[PDB]
Amino acid sequence: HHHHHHMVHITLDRNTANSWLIISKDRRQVRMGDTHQNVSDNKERFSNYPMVLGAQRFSSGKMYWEVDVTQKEAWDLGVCRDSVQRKGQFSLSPENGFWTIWLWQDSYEAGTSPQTTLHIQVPPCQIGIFVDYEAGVVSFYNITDHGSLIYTFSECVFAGPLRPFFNVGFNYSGGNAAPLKLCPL
Ligand SMILES: CC(C)C(=O)Nc1cccc(C(N)=O)c1
Repeated sequence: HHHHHHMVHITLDRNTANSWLIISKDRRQVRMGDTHQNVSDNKERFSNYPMVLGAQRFSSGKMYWEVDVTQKEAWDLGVCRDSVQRKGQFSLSPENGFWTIWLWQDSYEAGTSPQTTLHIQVPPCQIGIFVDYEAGVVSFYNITDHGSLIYTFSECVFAGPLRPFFNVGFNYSGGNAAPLKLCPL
């Protein structure tokens, strides 16, 4: 792909984080802690899942960023509306304001309703995410496989400002402790 010149510097918003997440000083990495991280509760925090938002809000233009997923067993990545539900149980779908892909149990899937099987021959260590606000497009790229396309959501109805979206996943297995990292430009 040729989207690299739309690169944006994403940072994580501590206030939106599930209370078990540990965000690095530079706000560029996040991992699951083994306990509550001693923060107060607030209406922005995702309560049920290990999720956090980027601080940046997008309402126009073309944006690109990259995320490192090395050695993780489970994660979700993409964008979401600023006004997505934070509390309780919900599914990741465009109807609920999410445009995402994930890894779960050795398979990759796009967060459509119902979910769509992805076809990835080279398991990615870094994911590229491209948003074209005006066109209504969110695309995902396999940086480990020379930028090959993973999935395109088209005809997106964003219906609000967008934020970068992250889920580090649970670590019930002891094999999913590794962080998500925002990769340098
Ligand atoms: C920051 C203060 C003013 C607040 O709102 N707290 C709070 C904490 C947990 C749940 C809720 C809630 N869901 O009402 C509200």
